[PDB]
Amino acid sequence: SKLLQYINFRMRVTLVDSRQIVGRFMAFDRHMNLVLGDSEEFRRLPPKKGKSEEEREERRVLGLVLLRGEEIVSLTIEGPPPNPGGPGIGRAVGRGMPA
Amino acid sequence: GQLLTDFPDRNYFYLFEPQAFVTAKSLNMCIPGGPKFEPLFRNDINKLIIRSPIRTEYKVAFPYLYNNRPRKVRLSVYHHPMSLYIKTEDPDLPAYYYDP
Amino acid sequence: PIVAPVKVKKFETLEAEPLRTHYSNEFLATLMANPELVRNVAVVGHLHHGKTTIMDMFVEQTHELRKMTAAQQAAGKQLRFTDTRLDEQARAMSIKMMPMSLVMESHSGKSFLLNLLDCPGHVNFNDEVTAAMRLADGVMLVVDAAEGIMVVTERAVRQALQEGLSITLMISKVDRLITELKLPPADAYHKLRHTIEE
Amino acid sequence: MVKLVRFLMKLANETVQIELKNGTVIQGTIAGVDIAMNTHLKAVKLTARGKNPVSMDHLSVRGNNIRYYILPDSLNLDTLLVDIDKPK
Amino acid sequence: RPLRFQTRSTVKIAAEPLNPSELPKMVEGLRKVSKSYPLCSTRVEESGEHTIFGTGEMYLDCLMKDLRELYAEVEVKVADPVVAFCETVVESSSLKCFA
Amino acid sequence: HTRRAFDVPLVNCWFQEHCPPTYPVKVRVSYQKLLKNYVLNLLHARPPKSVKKKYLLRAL
Amino acid sequence: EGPLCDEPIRNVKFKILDAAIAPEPIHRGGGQIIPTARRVCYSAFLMATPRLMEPVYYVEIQTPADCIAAIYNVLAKRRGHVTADVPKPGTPIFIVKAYLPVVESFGFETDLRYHTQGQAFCQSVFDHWQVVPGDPLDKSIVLRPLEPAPVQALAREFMVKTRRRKGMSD
Amino acid sequence: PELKRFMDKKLSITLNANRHVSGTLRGFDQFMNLVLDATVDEKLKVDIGMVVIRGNSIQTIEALE
Amino acid sequence: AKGIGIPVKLLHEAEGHVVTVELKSGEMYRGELCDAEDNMNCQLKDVTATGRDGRVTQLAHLFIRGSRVRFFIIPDMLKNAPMFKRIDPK
RNA sequence: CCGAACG
RNA sequence: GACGAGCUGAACGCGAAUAUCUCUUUCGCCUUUUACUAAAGAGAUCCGCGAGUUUUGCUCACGCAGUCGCAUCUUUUUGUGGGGCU
Ligand SMILES: Nc1nc2c(ncn2[C@@H]2O[C@H](COP(=O)(O)OP(=O)(O)OP(=O)(O)O)[C@@H](O)[C@H]2O)c(=O)[nH]1
Ligand SMILES: [Mg+2]
Ligand SMILES: [Mg+2]
Repeated sequence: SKLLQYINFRMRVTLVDSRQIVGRFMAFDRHMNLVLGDSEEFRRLPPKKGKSEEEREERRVLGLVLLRGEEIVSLTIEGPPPNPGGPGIGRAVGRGMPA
Repeated sequence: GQLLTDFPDRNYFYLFEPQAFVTAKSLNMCIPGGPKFEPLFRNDINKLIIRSPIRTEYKVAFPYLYNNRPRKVRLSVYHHPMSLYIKTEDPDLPAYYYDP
Repeated sequence: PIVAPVKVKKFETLEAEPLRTHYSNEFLATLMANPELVRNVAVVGHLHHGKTTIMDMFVEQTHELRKMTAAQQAAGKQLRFTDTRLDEQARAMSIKMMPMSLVMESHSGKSFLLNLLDCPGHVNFNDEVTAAMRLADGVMLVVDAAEGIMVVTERAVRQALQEGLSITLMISKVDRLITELKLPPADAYHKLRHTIEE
Repeated sequence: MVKLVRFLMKLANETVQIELKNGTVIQGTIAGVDIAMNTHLKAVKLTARGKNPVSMDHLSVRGNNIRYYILPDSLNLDTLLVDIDKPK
Repeated sequence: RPLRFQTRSTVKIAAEPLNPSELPKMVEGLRKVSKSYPLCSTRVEESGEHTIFGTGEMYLDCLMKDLRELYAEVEVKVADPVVAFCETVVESSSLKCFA
Repeated sequence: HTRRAFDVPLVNCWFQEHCPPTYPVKVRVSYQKLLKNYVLNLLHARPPKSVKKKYLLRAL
Repeated sequence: EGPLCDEPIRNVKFKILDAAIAPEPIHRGGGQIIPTARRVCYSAFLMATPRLMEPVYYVEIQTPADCIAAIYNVLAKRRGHVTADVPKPGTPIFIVKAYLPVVESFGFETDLRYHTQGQAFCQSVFDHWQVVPGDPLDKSIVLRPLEPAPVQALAREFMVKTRRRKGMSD
Repeated sequence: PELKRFMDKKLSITLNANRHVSGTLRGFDQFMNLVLDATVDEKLKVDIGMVVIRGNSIQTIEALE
Repeated sequence: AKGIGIPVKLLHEAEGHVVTVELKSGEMYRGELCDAEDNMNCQLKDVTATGRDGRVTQLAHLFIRGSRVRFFIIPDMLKNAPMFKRIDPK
């Protein structure tokens, strides 16, 4: 798979119930199982008019999580992965002169 | 084979391997069918008991138990496990066979 | 000497850095901190019946020591990992029991940390045995397929039941059935069955 | 070996659309489809149910939650339709 | 509870360091021998000599080897080996003995 | 590996397959001396050290 | 310790029948009877026909049929009781049960290998005690230095040389 | 399967659409069909006798012991 | 074994620890997993049930069908599995 | 064990 | 995601074969020295030996090639849908 290009790369997951999971990639199974390090659940609360959609999505911290593909719907990238000497000598020598 | 005459086991030479002879020379005592070696270096009766003689295969089979002043020796009579192989003779019997 | 030589004090010469294994340091550090993935086992048998070599095969499958093996079959001797003291070595004998816990694999893929304690099997070293046996709650009795039961086997078996242990049978050296004795497969079944029955 | 995932895995570098099971819309380029119908897309924009579009440099979508594919109008279908009966 | 062996140190040997000038390290050797050999037993008599107690041939053999090279480095003369004699009754005494 | 023909000992087995009691005295003495040198060349082969070669006939 | 060899007293009953005690505690501390208790032990056992005891190695000898006889031969020289010679099921080796005393085990594995050319290999473990033959306190036999005594004089000279080493008179 | 460790034990088996049946186990399959003795519907308070439940008809099982 | 992907053997080596189980229904299950299946059916003990309404309940044992389960929460201690380290670039 | 040179 | 026989060079290293020499000592031959004996040690040498690319000398040989940038019944990719309450 090309998600071998994607282990250690931080990623976000959508569930069928539309809950959000953000963690970093460790190991993947054929069944679309995933291993999320440093995972946290962003669950979308309904948008109460007068507030930004971006500023109150409920974050829970799950820790290390593993994801069963059956309810795995969509995956995206979130960010980057988090963080002869040779036979030469030089010696001082005058230059010889012919006279 | 007729020149080899027959095979050796690691078995047979329990006091005939080199180690036998190292223990031999280090104690100035030599196997009965074993060779000579001149010295490397150069006891109360009422209180000490003899029920059987300290023999030379004895001091040769445990050099530090049975000998005062043993030195320069490698190890002693340690035995290889017994070998339950006997020459199958005739090529007609099965490869795998019970020995009587 | 008047100037005493500064000698390598050749007692039992080990290696100068923790070796390469198929697991990490912190992986074993993990598997230690929870009792449900650790098994303590002493390994006992008669003299020579395969104990040291089985421990060595474990080492060979769970570590990184191949060029060691090349040095072994080039020099003409088979490896003895737990027989470390180069005087216990040169007698082809385990002299004093030595411990080792290896992170080994299950069929489930769940790695268990197994504390195997390679013991001497020669009778006059039973002392070592009891130590390891009061150390470990389980025991592996390695009885060699060829010669059946011997003294130290069943004496360590009494040691094993007296200290209330999980006794586990390892029929070692099955190839001596095939190659030395050449007993057919059926008589091999009879002999193996008879050894576990004994 | 079904005919149709046999057809779908040759959609490599196809700039196509996708409908999800719950009603999300995705327009992007197929970098790969595999035997499980799971697709990894490039040059993507995903627009959720009632949501603003958000663009993705790359995207992964499970074969099972796929509702359907919208293929290019420029498609030589009968090119990719041959060989589907061929076992390799 | 201490180790309750199956075996007993039934064999005994005498030990006299060839040089008495090194009987301390000798016993320290013996002492350090009493370090590594669970069945090793060091016993001093009215005779004053240190008798050492082992299972038999190989155990006393290798304890004498490690005493010679591992701990003391003092080479020691060991007499002929001899074992421990218990003292039993045949049938009960015919008179009651007082003290 | 192939050996040098004179490296190969051909009477070594006669020191392993051990003496039958049928050995005249001279043959027993000679067997004993041969088996002594045998166990000795076995044992104390002092591996000297690897100072590096000349190869006379290659140079010549 | 005990009186015969100051080696452990075994298989001995000490029955208290009488103690005429002084009534007040200071007449009957440890310093008054601890020697006296040891002296009553010494005396009460001494006149009870006291006998000496050996350890007996449980000797198990695996051996081919080729060597059975020499097994018996050397242990017969060393007073060992062979218990049986069980033919091993499935192999051509016979296990051999024997009881050979630990005294008589001195150099035994060696000589057993030596008169068998080594096809046999035996093991010995401590098995039990049993009584040294003869009369251990005896004087009716005045014995040889440097030569072994017969069966009839063992128990005698054995505790004798015991005492002589341990620092006691005969 | 670990259902083997449950043999002949009183259980609480939850099923699809929030249903509980509680009965001493009698046996299971590879498809995790379950046969129960003296099973009780915890909704309507009815002991429903010996039952078989389907595999995907098993959300969870708890052991009251 | 041959054929089996890494994360389920992760689940297996998680044996003997206390973990968390989220199923597709949304309730949380914290307990000591005894052992689990190829099909992610698992048995925990010392079970804390966190229902959809915050309900906290005590269950002695739990057998969880895997295709009922959404994800697992596992100690980062065990994220030191030999797969994790071995695959790792360093 | 065991033989050559020299003085 | 992939290919050697023979020689001389490699620079690193001592399965089973072992002879000679030097030195420091003891011992024995014993008039002396060589030439020796046999013990202890400490040192050399010889005759050989294995792997890495260096190619010299093929007299062999090659490129749509063996390999490329798990495939529908209760346990997995053929999901239980629909609505609506704070
Ligand atoms: N035929 C055969 N010989 C084996 C086998 N395993 C080990 N051996 C041999 O048996 C010898 C003795 O086994 P060891 O490895 O010493 O095992 P041990 O029984 O612990 O021996 P001690 O160390 O004396 O206790 C080894 O040197 C091997 O040659 C086996 O499977 N078959
Ligand atoms: Mg002159
Ligand atoms: Mg002159």
